[PDB]
Amino acid sequence: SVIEVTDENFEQEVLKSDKPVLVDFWAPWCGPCRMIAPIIEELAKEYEGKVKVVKVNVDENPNTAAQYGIRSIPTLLLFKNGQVVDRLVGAQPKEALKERIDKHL
Ligand code: NA
Repeated sequence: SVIEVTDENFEQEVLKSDKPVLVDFWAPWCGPCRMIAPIIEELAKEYEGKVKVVKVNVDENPNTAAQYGIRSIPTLLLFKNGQVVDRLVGAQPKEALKERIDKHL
């Protein structure tokens, strides 16, 4: 359910999306990232039609990571209309994530 996005297609997939986009910045070495991965996948299902959910591997896409100030992972960015409207740093429980996301729908 969760599209993997890279430096190459970030602009098209995230910035030019027709709906808000939740972007999960992660890497294989990150323990907490692996913890939230299934949460993100399940949230993609719940928000089908309302929010697009994508993941970006920061090891493979350091440029996008640097451009958006991703100084630590996990970090979730919520984009709307091509701009960051929320930044969620560190692991957070499903309900806290939903309330933050809901606020922007
Ligand atoms: Na973090």
